[PDB]
Amino acid sequence: MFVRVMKIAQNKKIVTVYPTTTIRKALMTMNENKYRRLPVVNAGNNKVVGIITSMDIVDFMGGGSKYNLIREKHERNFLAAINEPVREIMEENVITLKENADIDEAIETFLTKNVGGAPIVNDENQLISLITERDVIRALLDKIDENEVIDDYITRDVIVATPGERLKDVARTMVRNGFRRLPVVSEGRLVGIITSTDFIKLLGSDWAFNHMQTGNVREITNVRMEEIMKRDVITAKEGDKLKKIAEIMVTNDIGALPVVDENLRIKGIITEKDVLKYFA
Ligand SMILES: Nc1ncnc2c1ncn2[C@@H]1O[C@H](COP(=O)(O)OP(=O)(O)OP(=O)(O)O)[C@@H](O)[C@H]1O
Ligand SMILES: Nc1ncnc2c1ncn2[C@@H]1O[C@H](COP(=O)(O)OP(=O)(O)OP(=O)(O)O)[C@@H](O)[C@H]1O
Ligand SMILES: Nc1ncnc2c1ncn2[C@@H]1O[C@H](COP(=O)(O)OP(=O)(O)O)[C@@H](O)[C@H]1O
Ligand SMILES: Nc1ncnc2c1ncn2[C@@H]1O[C@H](COP(=O)(O)O)[C@@H](O)[C@H]1O
Repeated sequence: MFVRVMKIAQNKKIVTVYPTTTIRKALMTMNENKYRRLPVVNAGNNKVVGIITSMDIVDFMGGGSKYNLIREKHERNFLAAINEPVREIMEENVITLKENADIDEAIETFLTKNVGGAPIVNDENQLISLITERDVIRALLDKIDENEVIDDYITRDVIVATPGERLKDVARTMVRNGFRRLPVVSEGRLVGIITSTDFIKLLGSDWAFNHMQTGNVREITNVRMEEIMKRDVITAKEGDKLKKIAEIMVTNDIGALPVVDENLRIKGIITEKDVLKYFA
C-alpha cells in the first residue's frame, strides 16, 4: 500500500531552532516543549540544515567527541560552553523525507537508517513537517493482528547500566551504542530505567543551577544512576501481545519497555523500532 506520510504528520507546527541559537537556548527549548528532537533551520529560507536531539546533548556532556567543546575549547566550563551556537554540536547531513514520501518509505528509513524521527521537506529542502516512529505506530495500531505476540521482536542482548554507575560513564554507554534508554540492573534484577531525557531534565534542575554558578561542573557528571533513575518501570513480558505493548507505548509517550521475569530478571528490551518490524 501507498499511503502518504504527510497524511499522518503532526499537524502541530514543528518546534525548531537556528544554527546561531545557543546550546543553552536549544536545551531550554527541548525542555519547554518536551520535544527531545529539534530540526535546525535557516531563519531564513526555512531549509533544514541540521538536527539536534537529547543524544547530542548527552555526547556534549561527556558521552562522546562533542564533550571536547567543554573540556578543550572552554577548559571544563559547561556554562561558557553552552553559549556556543548549536551548529557546533548539531548533526548535519540530516535524514529527511520528501513531502510525497509514503509510510513504507518512512518505516524502511526507521528500520535501516537507525533514526526514530525524520523531517519532512519539499524540493527546496524547506521544512514542511516531521514524522516519528510513534506517529506511524499510532496510525497503524489497529492494523496489528490481536494475536501477534512480542517474543520474536524482543532484543535479547541488553546493554545495561547499574545503580552505582556515574553519569559520565552511562553517557559513554548511551552514545557509543546509540541507545537512549538503558534498563538499570543490579544482580540480574531490574531496579530502574535511565534515559537521555533524564540527563536533560537534570541539567534544568535547581540542584544543577546551583553547582554551575558555584560549581563544580564535574559533580553533575559524577551523579550516580540511583540518584536520578526512574525506579518504577513499565515492563513487558514474554507472551504479552504486540498490540497491547504498542498501545501502551503510544498512549504513554514511552519508546522502550524492559522485558522481565516474574522475578524481574532481564530477558530483553522492546522498543518502538522493534514494534515497527511487524510492518517490515
Ligand atoms: N533524522 C535524522 N537525521 C540525521 N541524524 C539524526 C536524525 N535523527 C537523529 N539523528 C542523530 O542521531 C543521533 C542519535 O540521536 P537519537 O537516538 O536521539 O535519535 P533517534 O535514534 O532518531 O531516536 P530513537 O532512539 O527514539 O529512535 C544524534 O546525533 C541525532 O542528532
Ligand atoms: N519503560 C519505562 N517505564 C517507566 N518510565 C520510563 C520508561 N521508559 C522511559 N521512562 C521515563 O520516561 C521519561 C522520558 O523518557 P524518554 O523521553 O527517553 O522516552 P521516549 O521513548 O524517548 O519518548 P519521547 O522520545 O517522545 O520523549 C524519562 O524520565 C524515562 O526515565
Ligand atoms: N539498552 C539496549 N540494549 C540493547 N539493545 C537495545 C537497547 N536499547 C534499544 N536496543 C535495541 O536497538 C534497536 C534500536 O532501538 P531504539 O529504539 O533506537 O533504541 P533506543 O530507544 O534505546 O535509542 C532495537 O532493536 C532495540 O530493541
Ligand atoms: N565542536 C567541537 N566539538 C568537539 N570539540 C571541539 C569543538 N570545538 C572545539 N573543540 C575542541 O577545542 C579545541 C580547540 O578549539 P579551537 O580553539 O576552536 O580551534 C579543539 O582542538 C577541539 O579539541
